[PDB]
Amino acid sequence: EKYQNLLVVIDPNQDDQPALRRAVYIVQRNGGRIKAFLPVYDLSYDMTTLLSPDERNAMRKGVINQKTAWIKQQARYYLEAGIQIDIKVIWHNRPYEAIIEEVITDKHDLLIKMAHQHLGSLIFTPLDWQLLRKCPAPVWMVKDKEWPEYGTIVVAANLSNEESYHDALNLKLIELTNDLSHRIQKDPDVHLLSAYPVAPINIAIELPDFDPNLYNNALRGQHLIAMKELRQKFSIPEEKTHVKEGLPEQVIPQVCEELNAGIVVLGILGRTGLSAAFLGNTAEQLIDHIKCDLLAIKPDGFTCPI
Amino acid sequence: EKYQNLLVVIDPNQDDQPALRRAVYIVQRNGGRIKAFLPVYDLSYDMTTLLSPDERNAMRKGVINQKTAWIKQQARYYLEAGIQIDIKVIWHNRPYEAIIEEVITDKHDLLIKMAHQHLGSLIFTPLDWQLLRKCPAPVWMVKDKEWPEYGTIVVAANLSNEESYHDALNLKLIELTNDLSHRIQKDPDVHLLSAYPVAPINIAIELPDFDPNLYNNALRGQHLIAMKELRQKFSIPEEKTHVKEGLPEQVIPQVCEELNAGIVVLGILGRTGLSAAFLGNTAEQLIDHIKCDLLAIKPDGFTCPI
Repeated sequence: EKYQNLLVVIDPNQDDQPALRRAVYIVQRNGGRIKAFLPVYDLSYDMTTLLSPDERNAMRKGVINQKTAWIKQQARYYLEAGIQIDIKVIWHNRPYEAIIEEVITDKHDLLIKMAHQHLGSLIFTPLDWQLLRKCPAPVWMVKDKEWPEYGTIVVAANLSNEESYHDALNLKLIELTNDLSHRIQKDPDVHLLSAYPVAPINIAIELPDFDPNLYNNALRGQHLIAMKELRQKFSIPEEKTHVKEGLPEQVIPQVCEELNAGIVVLGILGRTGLSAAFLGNTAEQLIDHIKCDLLAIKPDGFTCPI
Repeated sequence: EKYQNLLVVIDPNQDDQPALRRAVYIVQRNGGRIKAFLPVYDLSYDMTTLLSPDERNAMRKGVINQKTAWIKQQARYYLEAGIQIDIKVIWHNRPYEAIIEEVITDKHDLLIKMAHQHLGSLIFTPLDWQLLRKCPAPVWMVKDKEWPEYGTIVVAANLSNEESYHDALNLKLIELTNDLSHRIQKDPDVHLLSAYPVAPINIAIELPDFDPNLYNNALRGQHLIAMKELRQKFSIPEEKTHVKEGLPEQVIPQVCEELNAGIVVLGILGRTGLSAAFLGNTAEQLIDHIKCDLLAIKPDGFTCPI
């Protein structure tokens, strides 16, 4: 029994809740329970001269009353169908903090939240970015569109960076993807994808014997060796592995489209030193251009700012 | 001579630079100079086992060479027209940090950066959000669309919050808006706008004598008094002042549209305690739904994280 304790971040701006729907879909197939969570507040609570503590608390309780009932209205059919949905509305003026505290305190297995897609790329709010960067648990951004028929599951591995922690994260991504996907789908179609950029020069004026093209070939070669190792460990067929040349923030979203991905699984770090800085920059631009669901996973030993 | 030292954040993803164009427009009318700034990097620099320091530095210099020339190509016509444009391309793997350091070190008067508009609302990248939150200087997000003919300039004042620092920021917003707008436009059309939300309850179960409607009337009354004070100090006609009921993150973008705004001027804080927390949340949602240019200004004594 894994992935039993799901957290759904309710979107207060519309009735329909694609994040709740996705969580229900998961629970129907894998069992468990769902916390439908929403941090709320009201300007009146900060009007401490104009209103008394009793008056402000009356308004606070009114908001919590109303929002709790509203969530139940949306969850009605799921509930009577017998899905366990615990509705939690709390008073808090900083939603990303409230949400992450909830993840940490109740040890939630997955955080699930909807993102709009009208560009074709997913629209991420400042709250979404905070969760992506800081939430220690896997974050599943669910696009508010139908899941593609025969949609694939694409894991984006980092096969370029030389630090040993990248390999550990890659393993964690695929282990989780294989496990979770088989709990949800009868026959998951899992692909592995890496991308490497080429040298930005043709020749080095200080280095007569250097050939930048050999660097390109070596980086590709490094990917090929690492990709084979991954596919064999996780029993993925060679034809479902893809090593692609180009900037990852362009290549990965494009190839996901070409592969008819329902979702891309990506590792994101908290650390910011050395190679992590450019990696984090690349990752944000990649995410910012994705056109399918995103499942973002942190390393074991991720230190949460909160 | 104010606003002479402009910083333009170049967008590396396309040739045309609406941020540079806007800066040129300003300089033609108000004088000064422009730094066309771009932090760049390359994966190869972090490949410290595969490549030697000399090989990595060859690639680094190649990138800086190429990007510097490319910016000059885009700036060509402005330059020969006699506009002072200093091109600065530097090696840095964390663009928001590089950019803010540049603002701090050279004491730039304004930071100008383009945002796309395909929703109708401006699209903000993670970099844009970092600059909006952390840059100490005013940040002008320039939408990549034509400036509306007879477009207005709308200042959004915070007339609800009770802390004294809000009034100071409101004054700073309008003083800057009046000054800058008259340096750029022959006859700027400046409007003032505030928005207040209503009580979320009809009656208080613990407080028989309380009437929440009186709170609504009082908050409106507070806005009316403060708005009159502002318009008289800054010689803005009453018909160009607007006190509107509703959630600011909905009302302000909507009214800007109704007023045919070319730009909205908004105060944003760094502090996060007490009333600042919900204020920052409201501000982010407001910005995230704006459909015209944004000029975001911080308080005097803003403490930059960097």
